[PDB]
Amino acid sequence: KHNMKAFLDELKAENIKKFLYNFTQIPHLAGTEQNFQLAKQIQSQWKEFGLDSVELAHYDVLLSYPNKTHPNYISIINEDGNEIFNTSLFEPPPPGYENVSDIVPPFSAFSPQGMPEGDLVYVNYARTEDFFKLERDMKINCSGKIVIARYGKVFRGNKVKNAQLAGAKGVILYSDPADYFAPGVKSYPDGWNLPGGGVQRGNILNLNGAGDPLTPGYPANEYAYRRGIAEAVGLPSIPVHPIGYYDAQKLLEKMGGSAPPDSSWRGSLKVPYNVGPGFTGNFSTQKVKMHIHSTNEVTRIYNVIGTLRGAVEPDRYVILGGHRDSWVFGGIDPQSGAAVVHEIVRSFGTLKKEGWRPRRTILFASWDAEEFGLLGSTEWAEENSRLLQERGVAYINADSSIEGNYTLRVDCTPLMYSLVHNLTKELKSPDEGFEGKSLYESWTKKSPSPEFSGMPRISKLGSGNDFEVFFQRLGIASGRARYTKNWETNKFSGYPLYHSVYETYELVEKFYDPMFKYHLTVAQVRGGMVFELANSIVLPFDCRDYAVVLRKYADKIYSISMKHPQEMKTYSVSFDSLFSAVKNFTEIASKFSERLQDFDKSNPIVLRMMNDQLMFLERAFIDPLGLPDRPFYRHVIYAPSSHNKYAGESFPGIYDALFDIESKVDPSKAWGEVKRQIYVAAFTVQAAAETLSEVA
Amino acid sequence: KHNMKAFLDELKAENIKKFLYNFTQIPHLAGTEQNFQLAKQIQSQWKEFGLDSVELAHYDVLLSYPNKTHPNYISIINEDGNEIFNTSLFEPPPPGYENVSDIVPPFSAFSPQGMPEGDLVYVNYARTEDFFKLERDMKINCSGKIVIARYGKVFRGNKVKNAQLAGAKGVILYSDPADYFAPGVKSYPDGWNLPGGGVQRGNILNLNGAGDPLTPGYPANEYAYRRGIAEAVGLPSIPVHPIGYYDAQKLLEKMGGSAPPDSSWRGSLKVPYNVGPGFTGNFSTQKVKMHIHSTNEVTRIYNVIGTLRGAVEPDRYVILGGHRDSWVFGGIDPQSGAAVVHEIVRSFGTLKKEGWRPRRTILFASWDAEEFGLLGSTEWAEENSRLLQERGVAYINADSSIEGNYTLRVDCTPLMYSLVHNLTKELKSPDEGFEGKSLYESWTKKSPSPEFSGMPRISKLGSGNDFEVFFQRLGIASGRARYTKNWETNKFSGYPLYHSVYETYELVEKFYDPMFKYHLTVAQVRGGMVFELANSIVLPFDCRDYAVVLRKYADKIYSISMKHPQEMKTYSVSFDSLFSAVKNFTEIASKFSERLQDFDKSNPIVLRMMNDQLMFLERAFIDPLGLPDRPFYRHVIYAPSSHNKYAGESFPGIYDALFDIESKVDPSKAWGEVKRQIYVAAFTVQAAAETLSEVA
Ligand SMILES: *[C@@H]1O[C@H](CO)[C@@H](O[C@@H]2O[C@H](CO)[C@@H](O[C@@H]3O[C@H](CO[C@H]4O[C@H](CO)[C@@H](O)[C@H](O)[C@@H]4O)[C@@H](O)[C@H](O[C@H]4O[C@H](CO)[C@@H](O)[C@H](O)[C@@H]4O)[C@@H]3O)[C@H](O)[C@H]2NC(C)=O)[C@H](O)[C@H]1NC(C)=O
Ligand SMILES: *[C@@H]1O[C@H](CO)[C@@H](O[C@@H]2O[C@H](CO)[C@@H](O[C@@H]3O[C@H](CO[C@H]4O[C@H](CO)[C@@H](O)[C@H](O)[C@@H]4O)[C@@H](O)[C@H](O[C@H]4O[C@H](CO)[C@@H](O)[C@H](O)[C@@H]4O)[C@@H]3O)[C@H](O)[C@H]2NC(C)=O)[C@H](O)[C@H]1NC(C)=O
Ligand SMILES: *[C@@H]1O[C@H](CO)[C@@H](O[C@@H]2O[C@H](CO)[C@@H](O[C@@H]3O[C@H](CO)[C@@H](O)[C@H](O)[C@@H]3O)[C@H](O)[C@H]2NC(C)=O)[C@H](O)[C@H]1NC(C)=O
Ligand SMILES: *[C@@H]1O[C@H](CO)[C@@H](O[C@@H]2O[C@H](CO)[C@@H](O[C@@H]3O[C@H](CO)[C@@H](O)[C@H](O)[C@@H]3O)[C@H](O)[C@H]2NC(C)=O)[C@H](O)[C@H]1NC(C)=O
Ligand SMILES: *[C@@H]1O[C@H](CO[C@@H]2O[C@@H](C)[C@@H](O)[C@@H](O)[C@@H]2O)[C@@H](O[C@@H]2O[C@H](CO)[C@@H](O)[C@H](O)[C@H]2NC(C)=O)[C@H](O)[C@H]1NC(C)=O
Ligand SMILES: *[C@@H]1O[C@H](CO[C@@H]2O[C@@H](C)[C@@H](O)[C@@H](O)[C@@H]2O)[C@@H](O[C@@H]2O[C@H](CO)[C@@H](O)[C@H](O)[C@H]2NC(C)=O)[C@H](O)[C@H]1NC(C)=O
Ligand SMILES: *[C@@H]1O[C@H](CO)[C@@H](O[C@@H]2O[C@H](CO)[C@@H](O)[C@H](O)[C@H]2NC(C)=O)[C@H](O)[C@H]1NC(C)=O
Ligand SMILES: *[C@@H]1O[C@H](CO)[C@@H](O[C@@H]2O[C@H](CO)[C@@H](O)[C@H](O)[C@H]2NC(C)=O)[C@H](O)[C@H]1NC(C)=O
Ligand SMILES: *[C@@H]1O[C@H](CO)[C@@H](O)[C@H](O)[C@H]1NC(C)=O
Ligand SMILES: *[C@@H]1O[C@H](CO)[C@@H](O)[C@H](O)[C@H]1NC(C)=O
Ligand SMILES: *[C@@H]1O[C@H](CO)[C@@H](O)[C@H](O)[C@H]1NC(C)=O
Ligand SMILES: *[C@@H]1O[C@H](CO)[C@@H](O)[C@H](O)[C@H]1NC(C)=O
Ligand SMILES: *[C@@H]1O[C@H](CO)[C@@H](O)[C@H](O)[C@H]1NC(C)=O
Ligand SMILES: *[C@@H]1O[C@H](CO)[C@@H](O)[C@H](O)[C@H]1NC(C)=O
Ligand SMILES: [Ca+2]
Ligand SMILES: [Ca+2]
Ligand SMILES: [Cl-]
Ligand SMILES: [Cl-]
Ligand SMILES: [Zn+2]
Ligand SMILES: [Zn+2]
Ligand SMILES: [Zn+2]
Ligand SMILES: [Zn+2]
Repeated sequence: KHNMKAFLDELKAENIKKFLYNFTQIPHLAGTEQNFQLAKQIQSQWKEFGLDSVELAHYDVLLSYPNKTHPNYISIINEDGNEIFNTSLFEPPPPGYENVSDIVPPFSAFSPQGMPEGDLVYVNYARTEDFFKLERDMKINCSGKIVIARYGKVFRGNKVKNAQLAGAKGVILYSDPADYFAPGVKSYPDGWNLPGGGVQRGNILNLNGAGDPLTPGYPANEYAYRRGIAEAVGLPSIPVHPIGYYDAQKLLEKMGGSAPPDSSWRGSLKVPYNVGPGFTGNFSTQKVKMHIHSTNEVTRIYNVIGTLRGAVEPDRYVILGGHRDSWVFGGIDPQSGAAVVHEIVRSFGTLKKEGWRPRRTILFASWDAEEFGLLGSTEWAEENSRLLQERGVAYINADSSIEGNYTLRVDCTPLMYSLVHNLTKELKSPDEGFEGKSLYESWTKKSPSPEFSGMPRISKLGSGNDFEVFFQRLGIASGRARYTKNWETNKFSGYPLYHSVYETYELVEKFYDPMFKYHLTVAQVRGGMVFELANSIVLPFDCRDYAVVLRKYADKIYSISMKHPQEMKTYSVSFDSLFSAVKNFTEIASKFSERLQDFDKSNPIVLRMMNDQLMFLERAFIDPLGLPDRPFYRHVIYAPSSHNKYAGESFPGIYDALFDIESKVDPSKAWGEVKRQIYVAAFTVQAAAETLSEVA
Repeated sequence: KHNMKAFLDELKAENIKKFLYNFTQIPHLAGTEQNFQLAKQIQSQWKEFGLDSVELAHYDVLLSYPNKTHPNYISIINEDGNEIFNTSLFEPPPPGYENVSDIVPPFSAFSPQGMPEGDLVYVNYARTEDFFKLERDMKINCSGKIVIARYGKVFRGNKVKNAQLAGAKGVILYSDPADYFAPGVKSYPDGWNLPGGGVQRGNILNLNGAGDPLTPGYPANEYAYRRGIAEAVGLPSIPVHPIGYYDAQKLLEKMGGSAPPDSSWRGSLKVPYNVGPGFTGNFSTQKVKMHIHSTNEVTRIYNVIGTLRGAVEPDRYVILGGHRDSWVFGGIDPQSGAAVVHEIVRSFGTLKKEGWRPRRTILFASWDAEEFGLLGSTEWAEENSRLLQERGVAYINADSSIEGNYTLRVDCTPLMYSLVHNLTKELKSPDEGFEGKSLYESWTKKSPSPEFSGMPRISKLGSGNDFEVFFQRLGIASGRARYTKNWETNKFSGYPLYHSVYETYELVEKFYDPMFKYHLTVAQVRGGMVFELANSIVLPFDCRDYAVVLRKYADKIYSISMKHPQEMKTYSVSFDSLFSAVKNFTEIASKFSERLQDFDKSNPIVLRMMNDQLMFLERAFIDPLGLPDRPFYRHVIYAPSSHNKYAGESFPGIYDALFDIESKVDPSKAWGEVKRQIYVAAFTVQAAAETLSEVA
């Protein structure tokens, strides 16, 4: 039989391993020849594997690269102008790769050029609350200072925005061992820890969903009219550069001024973690000088788009997408994901060669330039937005398959919760001690839901990956799954070798998943989801799961507002409309679910009508006007946090209107905007509910 | 049989007449008790007629009314402050209505309050080009002057915007006999001409599609958070008041200053039509004083929404909508339309009682507050936008059935051209001399297409009626039809008694359509369109008709740009991408049409897929970012003219970027914006084309 079991059984750990090796021998930086060659290889193989069509979709987007003959570095300079200490020009390459060409040195993509010189201020993680502590409690002014911040906790782009708004004239990002060196584990190549010379690459844009900085709203095609650089979206205004902890220790060790305000500001290096500004007495006339010469250049990128046409509903699309471009070798990010997508395509193709087709069309994507701001996925979605919003059933992301080896991680829309629970009950656990038990059982034991006994944790989608356009701009049901580390010891900074040269095939094969069993499990989850979405007669979405979370989110936002009882009285701030909308949603969803299981099974129009109601439910949460000053974040329930792009925020319009409201000079205006956002949210919830009512 | 002929044959002239009489005995001003009572009557009758459900949908919107105890008027004052001439407080009521209560006196809805006093400047029709002539050629400065403008040629709201931007401190609008007195015809009640005491009411907003000024984007429901009056959309900043030509003659007769620049500035009164400013020597110390005391007030309005549920595709909506509110009796506007809708509902209901149902759901609407800015239709569409954009097949408007008695007028989307041609070939002409001939034949003879022999004129949709939200915001295929006057003698100002107290049942029955045969013909056109849209197995849209007009519009916009050949060279302004998109659209549409007639007839999914492609084609022309500074005009092909809301403009983004471009101080910036709009238009055309490609 051609059923899900046939699909899942065809997936092989050994194939995933072979593909990962194949994808990680040379760098595949976006916009480079080697990443174009890999695109062409993937296109050719997907055709061989049996897809109906496989095309490249190219765009010309703004990218950023160091200058090969004018390297980026940071100095400590003395009062004479002599550079007495210089940061490294490159990470020491790992064993057997010391002759590999075209390893991009560490840099912060999209940094402007400059050679600012000044006194350091240490700003912890450069979070909003870190800057509050500096400016409001400690009275330290970052204006005209070079800030040094440790990576971790939030997306690095947010750190840069925060530093820029504090008046910094440059930013130095570094990896502290407190956040990137797990105790008792050896540095690469002898274990999975970050060495002192290791450096995390990564873009520092604040795009808010825009895609290519020069073409917001429209694809960067061959006739596109581009913004000038001065009107581009999301570019930082001050130079930024990342360093390792050997070099950071040399910058931090001389710091003077105020002591750290408490132990949450101290990392693990043998330095005091003084805030500054500037150095202690003997070194007070020394300064820090950045030298950044990177350039921004419009560069061609290539997405591979494979189609497996549906037998019954070819105008309904289920999308499995993940990126191909990497900072260097991409051993985990993204090729551990891409290898999984490759094996999923191979398996689906094996069924297709035997005469099977899915009910709905499946689209497979290998995205480019994800590392430079989700550019390839977003430009393609901009080009195809009309097709996607009328025909898009679901988007399953497929970046890194592993960030640890402890248990499963799933982030998705509530519409997929039931699907994920049911699928994981039918999959085998790969975990030690759970032989013969389901993945649902091991996952639930290791990552219990904070709210329901006997259920696993599923998180909100944040951002920082290629699902963003699909979910928060277009309102297509989206999800992601991978293996992760223990949620208890999880400090929200990722794996130590993230975006480092040390992220290699050997890292994965030696230290993460030698048998490729966690990769296989992730392939079964991502592939099983795509299979069920593309083949189930009734779309596998449960609207009642949205009703439950909406009440939880309404309770949460009300509880934030209720810290200001006087103001709620003065300005007559009521959440009654939102709770009423949520109650209505709950009632209407329950009645829709009854019809979905009571409806005449033999009637395909009632079926297609009900499937369209399910499909367009996520879509109903889109507000075409967007969120305030973030026109491409249109989902009213979920947006990336304004303080941390990686984190999802619920009722973001209301949350941002309430945030730090006690510091606003015009409380009448501020609370008026809270009330406006309550109205928008209540209306949107009710409108969404009404899409599930009887249609006439 | 229950076919279209059964539906059309059930329609009766005598019923339309009875309904028109019933709807026009008392005023039905939006927000008044009498218009609520008529809503309830219509609801009750639509239920009796056989609709499945009939509900009122209410909203609380900003309306505007005169002050009953502090009347609006204009004076000529002398240097002592004595008011030596006053304009009328009311129109002399027509015979037999001199005791009717609650006739709203003439006023300009949404005028602010004020008592400005100054010198008059006569500005012709207050069009953009009239103000160019004054300011650029004649060097007359309107700053701080009261402007007097004749009604006609463009929407009065545009006149007010133009006067405000010229620095006027008030506007007086009047009806010149040149524009509202047809030679050889008697004044009401002895014919259909405007008497000297007659006055045209009407709003002077510039909403650009926003709906209720206080709640742009969201319905004005019971928990709506409203803008303050200072941030409301579209309100005029200077007082405005309308007068008749007896009173205008008294204001114009003393005008001095410059002579009119040519005969196109002279109306038909026995005055010189001097531009001013101010009066001739003997009267130079006299001034004009306005006294406006109208108030803006949030007021409840009521739409009636009737549903006839579809038998096969109940989740597909065909909407027949027209307004109910009137300025006074509404003898033509809107009740000649509403009477037709009422008879259409009755006919459909007669078929329903015999066991028939349409294939798709039909929605019938009686909109409120159309006269105050399309408020009722727009708030309802805002509430139901998610349902409408996923399920809306088409919108047929049904305001005034007659503006003359010469021939048919149709304005619609190109998608409906074929439908209209085919339907009118099957309907009888009601015209004298065409007994036994088709309506298509009489219409084609009297109103020939300017472009194709043997075809009739069909215009672009402009705005100024309730289709605006459906078409230019939401992208639902829309159309309108009525009887009109001769296109040759048509001076684009409407019928003389427009928005006057004299617009009565007797006007219609005595002078326009004594046998109600033109009303019956319009009922057959509007109803026949709704019938075909709601019942045809394949939606009756021909995408190839869009391809033809797109080429015509591309040719037109290119020819505007080519008046500036040097600048096109300097700034490398190419229309190649737009022409390429149009060519592609043409090719893809032709191939889609072949599939639509070659497709497996027995396959309902291929049918529903192809019907969805047809339905969503209009939708594909929507840009979610809107047009520049007009976020609710989202259709890229068609928007209301920035100079005249009544007129449709093609490729409006490009047109407005080119308009008066030679006067822009930064030509590089101006031509850059032309190129940006070309890119947007070419992309949108191509994207629309791609929705008609094979889906996978
Ligand atoms: C969750 O779902 C429920 C439905 O179960 C919605 O309930 C509606 O709530 C609104 C707001 O409370 C109600 O609004 C009231 O409508 C009254 C008239 O209702 C009749 O007529 C209308 C059409 O005109 C019909 O739709 C309806 O079925 C009734 O037959 C008005 O008279 C009320 O206004 C008066 O009171 C208010 C408040 O004191 C004053 O401000 C006004 O000035 C005026 O005096 C009021 O507008 C509506 O009737 C309810 N519909 C029902 C029960 O079907 C919830 O709104 C929904 N939640 C959300 C967030 O949408
Ligand atoms: C109307 O419909 C036609 C299709 O019939 C569209 O034609 C496309 O037009 C674009 C723009 O001219 C073509 O773009 C070119 O693509 C080349 C590569 O194409 C191959 O590979 C791609 C995927 O990467 C496939 O999609 C394609 O089938 C081909 O196999 C590029 O190499 C070209 O770039 C080079 O030349 C340009 C111009 O000199 C330079 O600026 C570049 O730097 C570079 O040197 C170019 O990008 C595209 O191939 C055409 N598709 C076809 C024929 O299928 C029209 O675009 C469409 N009109 C509109 C308005 O959309
Ligand atoms: C995940 O798995 C659960 C458990 O199997 C699925 O829920 C079950 O769905 C079936 C099929 O719709 C339900 O069966 C129905 O039972 C009613 C009587 O109660 C009957 O009238 C119908 O004809 C039908 O047989 C079953 O009740 C339901 N079980 C539950 C909720 O416990 C669930 O749908 C799956 N989720 C997906 C596919 O997303
Ligand atoms: C308006 O009326 C015209 C004329 O009747 C309609 O066009 C006609 O549509 C029919 C039905 O699709 C076409 O018939 C087809 O002919 C081809 C062979 O040429 C055959 O393969 C198909 O099976 C089918 O019989 C007919 O050609 C076509 N005539 C034309 C274009 O002259 C038109 O569709 C109507 N418009 C609407 C409903 O909007
Ligand atoms: C720190 O580096 C500076 C600059 O050196 C250049 O850039 C480096 C990153 C690397 O590419 C070097 O090979 C380049 O010379 C050194 O300062 C320079 O020293 C040279 C030789 O003494 C002198 O002629 C230059 O003028 C200096 N340039 C500047 C800008 O000061 C410096 O010696 C290095 N410091 C240490 C401690 O190694
Ligand atoms: C023009 O009207 C003014 C104002 O009259 C008032 O408003 C009118 C529209 C109407 O409602 C009148 O009944 C009101 O009295 C006249 O000027 C007033 O004249 C009265 C009586 O002589 C005097 O006491 C008031 O102070 C005047 N008010 C003002 C504002 O000047 C004026 O006489 C009328 N002119 C003509 C030619 O009829
Ligand atoms: C990755 O795998 C691909 C596919 O097997 C290899 O590319 C093939 O290489 C052979 C031998 O050079 C050629 O004859 C084929 O044409 C290639 N097939 C393609 C591109 O589809 C590639 O060499 C492998 N890369 C590494 C680093 O092992
Ligand atoms: C317009 O027609 C309606 C419907 O026939 C009339 O309203 C009815 O009036 C009778 C007699 O007063 C009542 O018994 C009915 O209840 C009414 N029916 C309704 C409201 O559905 C109304 O009188 C007519 N108006 C005019 C001006 O003739
Ligand atoms: C890179 O730096 C070199 C030499 O220091 C300079 O000549 C060149 O212009 C720079 N390249 C770019 C792309 O800016
Ligand atoms: C920070 O520093 C600059 C002066 O260099 C000043 O303009 C700014 O206002 C200071 N801010 C505070 C809060 O002291
Ligand atoms: C892989 O799993 C083992 C078993 O607990 C663990 O000791 C090892 O550290 C894990 N690897 C990573 C990279 O976490
Ligand atoms: C209308 O005018 C009267 C008397 O001239 C005044 O008392 C009243 O306030 C005004 N009404 C409104 C609604 O402004
Ligand atoms: C028109 O009048 C005012 C002075 O009352 C002046 O400010 C304005 O610039 C004048 N405009 C022109 C074009 O003369
Ligand atoms: C109605 O038609 C007749 C016939 O041409 C014409 O004389 C009369 O003026 C028409 N009525 C109107 C209002 O145009
Ligand atoms: Ca773009
Ligand atoms: Ca509104
Ligand atoms: Cl992922
Ligand atoms: Cl109309
Ligand atoms: Zn990645
Ligand atoms: Zn990454
Ligand atoms: Zn009207
Ligand atoms: Zn009107």
